[PDB]
Amino acid sequence: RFLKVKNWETDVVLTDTLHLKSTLETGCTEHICMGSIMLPTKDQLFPLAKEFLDQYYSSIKRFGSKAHMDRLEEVNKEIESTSTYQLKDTELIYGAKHAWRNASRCVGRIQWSKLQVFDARDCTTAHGMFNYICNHVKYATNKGNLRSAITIFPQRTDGKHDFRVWNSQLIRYAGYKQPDGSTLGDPANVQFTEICIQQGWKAPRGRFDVLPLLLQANGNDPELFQIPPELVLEVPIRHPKFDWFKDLGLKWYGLPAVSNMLLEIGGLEFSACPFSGWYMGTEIGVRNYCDNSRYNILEEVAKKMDLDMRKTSSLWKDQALVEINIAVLYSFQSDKVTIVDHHSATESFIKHMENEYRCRGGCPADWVWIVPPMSGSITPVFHQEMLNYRLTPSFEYQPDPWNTHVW
Amino acid sequence: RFLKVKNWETDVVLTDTLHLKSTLETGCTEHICMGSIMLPVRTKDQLFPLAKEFLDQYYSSIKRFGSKAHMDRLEEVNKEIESTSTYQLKDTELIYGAKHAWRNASRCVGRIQWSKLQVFDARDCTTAHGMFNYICNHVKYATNKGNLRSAITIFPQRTDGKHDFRVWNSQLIRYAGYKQPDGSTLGDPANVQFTEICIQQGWKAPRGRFDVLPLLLQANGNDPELFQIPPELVLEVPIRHPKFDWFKDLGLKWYGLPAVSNMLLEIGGLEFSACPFSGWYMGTEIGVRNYCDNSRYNILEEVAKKMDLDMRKTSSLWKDQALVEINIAVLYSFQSDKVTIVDHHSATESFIKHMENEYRCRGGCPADWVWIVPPMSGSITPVFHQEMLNYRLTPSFEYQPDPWNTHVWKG
Ligand code: HEM
Ligand code: HEM
Ligand SMILES: CNCCN(C)c1cncc(CCc2cc(C)cc(N)n2)c1
Ligand SMILES: CNCCN(C)c1cncc(CCc2cc(C)cc(N)n2)c1
Ligand SMILES: C[C@H](O)[C@H](O)[C@H]1CNc2nc(N)[nH]c(=O)c2N1
Ligand SMILES: C[C@H](O)[C@H](O)[C@H]1CNc2nc(N)[nH]c(=O)c2N1
Ligand SMILES: [Zn+2]
Repeated sequence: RFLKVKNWETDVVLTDTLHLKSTLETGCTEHICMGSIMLPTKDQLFPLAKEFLDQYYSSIKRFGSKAHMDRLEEVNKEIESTSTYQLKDTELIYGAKHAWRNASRCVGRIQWSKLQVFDARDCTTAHGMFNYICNHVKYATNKGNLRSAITIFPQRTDGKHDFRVWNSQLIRYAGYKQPDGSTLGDPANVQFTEICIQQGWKAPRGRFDVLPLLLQANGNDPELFQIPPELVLEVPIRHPKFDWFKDLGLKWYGLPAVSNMLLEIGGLEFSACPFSGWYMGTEIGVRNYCDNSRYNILEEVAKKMDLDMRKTSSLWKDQALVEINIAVLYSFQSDKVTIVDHHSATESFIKHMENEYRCRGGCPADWVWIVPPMSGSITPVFHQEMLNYRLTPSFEYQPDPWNTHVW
Repeated sequence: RFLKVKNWETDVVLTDTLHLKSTLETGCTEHICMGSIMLPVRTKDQLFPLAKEFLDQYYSSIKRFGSKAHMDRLEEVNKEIESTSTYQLKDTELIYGAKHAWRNASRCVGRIQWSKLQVFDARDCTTAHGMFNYICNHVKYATNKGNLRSAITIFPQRTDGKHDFRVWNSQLIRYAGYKQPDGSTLGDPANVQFTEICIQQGWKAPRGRFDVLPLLLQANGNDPELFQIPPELVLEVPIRHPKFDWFKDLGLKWYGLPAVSNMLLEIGGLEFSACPFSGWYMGTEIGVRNYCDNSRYNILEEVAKKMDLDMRKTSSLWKDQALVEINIAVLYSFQSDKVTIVDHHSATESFIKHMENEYRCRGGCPADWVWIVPPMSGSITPVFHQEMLNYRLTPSFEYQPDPWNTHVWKG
């Protein structure tokens, strides 16, 4: 019941007490581990509020204070009368930071306390949403010196008035099915692209077209907006040694900004809460560029390098992989757009993890997601035992709105 | 109950029913996943159901379930258990059992080969000298002049836990590690403790970087005894690189035969505490882990220096670049010397086919994603994108305590 995690590289052992505050289910049982599975009322509401407010007031060394009791009382009143309650600005900021802190699949959590929270709870229309998102994008981008941010739209009420950003990220490239049977652009975005066209977007049918935002306010029908092109910072990809690399015509956007997740704080649900940080190189170079079901460029790069692609054992894929990832990091650095390599990031996460165990009694971490998609065992996280469990406040997955939306 | 797994690269969905036969625990609960945790004397009471479960499976597998032969065998074992407190497996059951322990090994990417396993029955062995002989024969047969063959040698099962057969080595063939007074390590740091035990037991250490350890063999609960595997039986491969001529001068080699010797084989409730097994290497085991772990030979820097990579910032990915060249070298060297080896692309691709075949024919394939995914180039191998279900089936291979912590010394 008091769990130990061992680092097999360093022999360092940490004791986890924090997991006993866990609440949501893991998908696992004593008979079966689902660790590798990607997606495993007033009565209900007040204990959630209380649990949250208890931890909030503990964090400000005011547990059991009158102001603590007062707040608890006030919230209980409000839930009883109005069936929901409103978070204080302080509570909202605390909650959003802790959702990030609790994100077990995020390697970048050493940064968790430095998050800029934009309160967009006063937003009522999709136009309003668009303005808030432009401001987020511009703030977070900061001319390439990226700053973590989250913009938080009105909370769920009855479920029939949800705010939703239909896009999975604020910034992504379109994907088009060709008559050639092939796929043009990002294959991961074909369906959403269709919905944009369906909703009237005039697609330029290019390879790196920035998708428009599809914004839904107050449970109304979603509307289309185009992010001002001058606010979308992009990095052309070149290689420091290979002059030919630029001829691939590759580029990527600077701002990773997740927009389809649900923020839960104190039992309240924020269905529209886009958040952003900065990229770890492998996200672009390994996954976005080299996944078979993505831009899938390995072969083309390999050919340009004149590798023996006859036999897997020449490790031509591994060689091209490295070079592609070298180019990504080099291109971002050259353009002064913030980026972190997988060595630096995983090293930071180890130190964060030690800080968290020391100051919080633990740190929930999903090893399957934390270990980078290349060079796994030469990063310190590979040798680090981790315990995965769910703490709230939290970011959750939610269904794509087009399967949900009564038009 | 039905469980589905999805491959996120291909969208192929498989349905697992085999997990319904799962037995032992995972370490996980509804509240906590311990999927990345490395390490999560028996009464007649518990024994017969375990025997029975096993024999029902064996008899189903040979399409003789419910047969008189099946029924007589259950009867025979039941009686032998109530008479003698244990029972002996038929040779057929032992072989079936050993193959299935491998088949069930959720951490093994090489399981496409599971039905091809040479089983050496050493249950008649009584002494450490006898164990040495059996192990030499296993090594010679398995090595096969570089054309490696999978094999397992099975020594007598546990009785009261006071007469265990144990191979004290973690692998049949491994290199000594020596801690120096200046705190540096000569040879393989992983094997420092065991090397020290060998030396204390009388082993004369050459004290070089690649000294093959002696066997430390325990028969029938007696104190273990030292034996040197005949050098001519230990196949090794000098590591060179197809393009970089300086790579040979790193002075690296490795042995050809990976042979785990510290695990416990459970079959029908019986416990085989000494059951060394061997196959052939996947390149990354050597090129990534053995050579490049900071806690092992740790050669990344020396290699990267010689390639003259920019080592001033990790962002140059000098470690990644050197890592690849080393793994190219391992594969090159083994192939050149005609010693069996498989790259991580081939091995993971074969595993996916095996896994799918298993779902279709067996109703599932327990697999530990954390172990299955190779330690380099994870997501450009198909296993990375494959959801897996980890559970425990018997017969199985299990961890056991290192014998030096538990052995009662006779003296
Ligand atoms: C500031 C630098 C950051 C870095 C380097 C970073 C890094 C990463 C990486 C590599 C992943 C795996 C993503 C994937 O493979 O798709 C991830 C996931 C995640 N991150 Fe972070 N992140 C950062 C900031 C943030 C922020 C600001 C938040 C929230 C406020 C956040 C919350 C999450 C969540 C919830 C996931 C899981 C996503 C999912 O399950 O799909 N991250 N992060
Ligand atoms: C024939 C070629 C084989 C290949 C290429 C192969 C591949 C692998 C690899 C790469 C690992 C991970 C090792 C590590 O990271 O320490 C492993 C583990 C394992 N293998 Fe296989 N293997 C083979 C044969 C066998 C055989 C013959 C058996 C048993 C009869 C077996 C049973 C196991 C078990 C029980 C593990 C888990 C080891 C542990 O938990 O420490 N394998 N295998
Ligand atoms: C299963 N993933 C497919 C969709 N995808 C590529 C994706 C999913 N989930 C999250 C992200 C972005 C991850 C991320 C987020 C933030 C804030 C920073 C960062 N460096 N990466 C991307
Ligand atoms: C605890 N981890 C380090 C111990 N170690 C190096 C190790 C552990 N477990 C297994 C092996 C050898 C793995 C193996 C076994 C067999 C039969 C074939 C193969 N290719 N690899 C080595
Ligand atoms: C902590 C973590 O479980 C540990 O480093 C594991 C990860 N996956 C592994 N996978 C294999 N094949 N072999 C290993 O030793 C490990 N080590
Ligand atoms: C099946 C498996 O869970 C899936 O491929 C996971 C593996 N680990 C991952 N890790 C990260 N960071 N991101 C991912 O999308 C995935 N995909
Ligand atoms: Zn689990």
